[PDB]
Amino acid sequence: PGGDMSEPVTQSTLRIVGAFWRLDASLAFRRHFPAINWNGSYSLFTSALDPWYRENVAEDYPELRDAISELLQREAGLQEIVQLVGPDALQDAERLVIEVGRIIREDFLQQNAYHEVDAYCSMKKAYGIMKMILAFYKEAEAAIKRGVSIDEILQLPVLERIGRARYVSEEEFPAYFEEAMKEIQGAFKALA
Amino acid sequence: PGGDMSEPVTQSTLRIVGAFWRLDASLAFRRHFPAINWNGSYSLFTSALDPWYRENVAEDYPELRDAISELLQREAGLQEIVQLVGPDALQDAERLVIEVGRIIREDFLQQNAYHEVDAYCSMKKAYGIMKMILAFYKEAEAAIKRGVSIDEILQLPVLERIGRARYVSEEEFPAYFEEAMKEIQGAFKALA
Amino acid sequence: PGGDMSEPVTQSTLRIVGAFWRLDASLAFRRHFPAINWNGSYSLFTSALDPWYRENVAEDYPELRDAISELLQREAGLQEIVQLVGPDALQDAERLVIEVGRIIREDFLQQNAYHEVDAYCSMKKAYGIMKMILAFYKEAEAAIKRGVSIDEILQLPVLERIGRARYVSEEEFPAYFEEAMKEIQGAFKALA
Amino acid sequence: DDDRTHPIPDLTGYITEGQIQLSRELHRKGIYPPIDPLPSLSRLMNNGVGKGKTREDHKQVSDQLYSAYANGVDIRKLVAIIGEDALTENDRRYLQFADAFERFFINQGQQNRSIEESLQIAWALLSMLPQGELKRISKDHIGKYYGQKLEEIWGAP
Amino acid sequence: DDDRTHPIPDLTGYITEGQIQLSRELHRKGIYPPIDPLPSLSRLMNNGVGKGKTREDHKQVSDQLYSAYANGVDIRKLVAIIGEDALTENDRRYLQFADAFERFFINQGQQNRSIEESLQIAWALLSMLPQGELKRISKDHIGKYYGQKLEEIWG
Amino acid sequence: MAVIADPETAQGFRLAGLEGYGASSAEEAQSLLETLVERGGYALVAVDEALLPDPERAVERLMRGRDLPVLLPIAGLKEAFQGHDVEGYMRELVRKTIGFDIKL
Amino acid sequence: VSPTRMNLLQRRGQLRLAQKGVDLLKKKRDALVAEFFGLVREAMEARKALDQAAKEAYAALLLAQAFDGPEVVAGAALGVPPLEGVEAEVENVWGSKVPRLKATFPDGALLSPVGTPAYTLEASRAFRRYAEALIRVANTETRLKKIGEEIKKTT
Repeated sequence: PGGDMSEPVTQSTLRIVGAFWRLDASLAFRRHFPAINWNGSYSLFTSALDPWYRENVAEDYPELRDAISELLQREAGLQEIVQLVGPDALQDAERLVIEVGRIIREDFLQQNAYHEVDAYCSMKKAYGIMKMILAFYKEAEAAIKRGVSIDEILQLPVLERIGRARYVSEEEFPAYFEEAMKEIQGAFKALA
Repeated sequence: PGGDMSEPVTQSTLRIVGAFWRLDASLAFRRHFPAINWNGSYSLFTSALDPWYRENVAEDYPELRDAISELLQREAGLQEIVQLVGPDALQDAERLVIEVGRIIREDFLQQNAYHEVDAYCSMKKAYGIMKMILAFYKEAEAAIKRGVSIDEILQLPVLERIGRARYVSEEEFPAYFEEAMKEIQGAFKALA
Repeated sequence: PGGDMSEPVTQSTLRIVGAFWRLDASLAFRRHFPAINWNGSYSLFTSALDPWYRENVAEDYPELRDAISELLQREAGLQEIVQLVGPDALQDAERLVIEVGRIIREDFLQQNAYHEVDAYCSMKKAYGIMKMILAFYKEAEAAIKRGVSIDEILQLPVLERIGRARYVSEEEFPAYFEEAMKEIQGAFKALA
Repeated sequence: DDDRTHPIPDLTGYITEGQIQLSRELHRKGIYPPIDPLPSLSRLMNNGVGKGKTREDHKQVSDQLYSAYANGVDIRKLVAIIGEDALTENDRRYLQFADAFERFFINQGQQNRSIEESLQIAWALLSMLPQGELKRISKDHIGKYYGQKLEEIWGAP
Repeated sequence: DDDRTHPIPDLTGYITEGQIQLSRELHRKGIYPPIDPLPSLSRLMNNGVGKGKTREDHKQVSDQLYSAYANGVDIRKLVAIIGEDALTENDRRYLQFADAFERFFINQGQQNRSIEESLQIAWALLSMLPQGELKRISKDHIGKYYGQKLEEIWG
Repeated sequence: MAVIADPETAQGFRLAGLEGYGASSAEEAQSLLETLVERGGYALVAVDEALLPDPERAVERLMRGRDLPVLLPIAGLKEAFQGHDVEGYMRELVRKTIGFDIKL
Repeated sequence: VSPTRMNLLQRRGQLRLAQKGVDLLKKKRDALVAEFFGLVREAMEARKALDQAAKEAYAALLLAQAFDGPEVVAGAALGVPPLEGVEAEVENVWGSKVPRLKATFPDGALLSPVGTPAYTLEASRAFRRYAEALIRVANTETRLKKIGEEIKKTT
């Protein structure tokens, strides 16, 4: 009624359901669709479906999903510093996770239901997109350990090939995914 | 009962009367009478009475009344900030508003029903007091823009002259008004 | 029900009883027992028992009790300022009051009902403990004016003697009291 | 008692499509009709405006006006503490836009404005803000309609 | 409870001609009699005071005391919010007045004061404020009675 | 203006007309600084970097009384011929002021 | 707190006021930080200018000591009278006071106009330029510290 989640109906509903997708209008104001608050949402079918996932999609799927969730969790702790000082004063190690969090939040969690191919997405396409994002993050961190500026990582053309993975058809995905993986591997080989 | 304005009798009366004069306990505790809560009171006869005011008091009386109401509204808006951070954190253009609102509250709105003279006030005396307050506010706003500090304006000896215009009898007020207007004109002109 | 002290049974009882010993859940959470709220409790029999105290315990016992009550009141007054500005910003004459209040709270008011000695306390033992605490406070207040730091006073070994005074049996206490008094005098005479 | 959790305003929200809210502050400041745009809302607006119904630029202009007013009110609240000299360049522009908006768009008196006149005044108000700060409006409408002066209604009370 | 809005005190206040309200906060500080002057009221006060009954300055002194004590009470909250080091001189004067008012005027013990002694103490307390801030008192009474020090009676 | 350091720069400081004293050890520097602050009259005091890194860190019991004297650390003798880490010193300053120690 | 329907609305108004005050304080902190992160850069530049001036003054005095001799250097130090004309002013910054140094650096108040110990004269100029850069460092330092403490208070 008043937007409060202590209502008797919501409290009685929270006690018997196995999933809870809490929408929020704060992400709808900024035109982020779907507007699911990933901090408050939960699901109790996560663990028990993993044998199906590893017997149907891929063996490393739960670990990759947990890695993406941990990347999203890491960015949530740095907002107390971004809301005090602007992003341009943050250390490069933290700036990397801020950029990767923005990339995840605006390329993987975002979905166009009005689009020709983006409205439908199978498990393997999402698995490939997560693989590409994790490869980007790990190679960027390895380059940081070598010693690089953040702007040369952001300069790389693989940002658009990791962004345009949503709009590829399901028939062209198994070639595009391997091409993008080899391209990012070579591009991070061509770095100091 | 108990000062609860959500009582059925009070709510029934609110929907049929044309004017509402709500009294306050907090103002009555500090012996500030008539103790009218300005924020909770209203009148619906203001617009229909304007030709009579123009014909029988002055041609610009509604404008003076509107100016006083807008000043009170500005003071009520600033009261939130002054309750948050205190009075010394405001700029001079807001401290002037606070002091003028206090002058209005303790000079124009206050009235002693047991005093010999203050028990009755005519329309023209109130018009003169409003004109004096507005003239002082305009001159003080002109002085603030000229670099003069707030802390020296309110220590002028003319605030006692304005603050004690209540007790001037009706037979002496036409002289007192013209004596105070020239002093208001000259005090800020002579200032540095 | 729920700790609500405005329920009818509680309010009906307060109109007939002479003493009101109020318990607090906040003190019981941190294992501070007997968990008596010394700000909300009262007793109407205090003034009628003074002739008994003056002839059965000591002739100056009421003055000592009033001094301890005054110290508790001053500590409660300072703890409002402490919790929003920090104890480091306070002067030495206030940090001394804070430390003495903590010593009173943990050495005198606190009593263990399951200890073999602390379960019972005579009147003379309590009077001796009060005398020791007040003597220490007087000496520390005298020595603060010579410029001694609070950290020098807090590291004195005689602070441990007062804290262990309540575990001393009723037989050994009249000698331990004299040793502690002489030790306090010697430690604050040899102090810097 | 200005309570939206009272049962009568609460149940009206479950059946109707949006609301229009009057403001006591705007009324006490002398503005008529005292309609506060921030809590007001219409839930069928997008189905009734647009190409061939009102005009091409209606929706984006409304969004830009909403966002600019929302910025201006908070800047106005900040000025009372930090002063008008500590502001940046665009903040003073936002503050002046808020004052002009309340003086001209809302406070219309007893005028009967057509939708063309309302859109003309709205486009003249947005021209106070620098071009390129109007994110919510596409560049074609800006090229077609930006740049008019508010003196056309300043001299027409 | 400590509730003025309970039905019994509410109806009693609607029927009677004022009330004397006691304060637990004043009682915990050792003040007797712990009478809180702000929520207290006497409706028939104006009939029995003034010239020819007690003294001609009674009502104005009462009103000025009420206003000054209310100002000091309000300044206490500002001190509790922002700290007592950011005050001006006027606020500190009002704070000192409130503390001295509680410690000297209200707290009297078992002694029996005459009306003249009480008015003398009241004028002693008002002399701790600047002469220009006594708005509710007439200038003649200010000229007649201002200036006496508190230590001439309690020192 | 008062300034305490190695005498080799104190000589130039009294050449310029500024009051100068020599220091060689930690206790000597602390005693000299405490006497300088306790003695009144001046507005600015400069202390070294080799012996005492933070001047106001030791006078904390005295600087809370009056605020007119200003303390300031300067470089040493051999350090000025090669410089020091101004970036590190200001990073430490940002840590002590804003509390988060995150700046690049 | 007496439970009534009026007090509920009063509490909810207070809650709205508290949330809006939190937002306003956050905006004020943002403005303070934006000022601080340029003030620190000015402090950096002033500090490195002082470092270069220190380098050149130390080199000049070392060269004067090695060649001209400690006796003449000590005599030139003795001849020059001390300086006292430090002009101090108190200025507000973001609603808080700071001291500032505006030392006179008087011309003609020093001794030894003869330039025969030429390297000694150069060092006498260089250390005065050192003292000129010193207060330029100090006035930025004190303002930086005050703005940092205001940020701490807002947080």
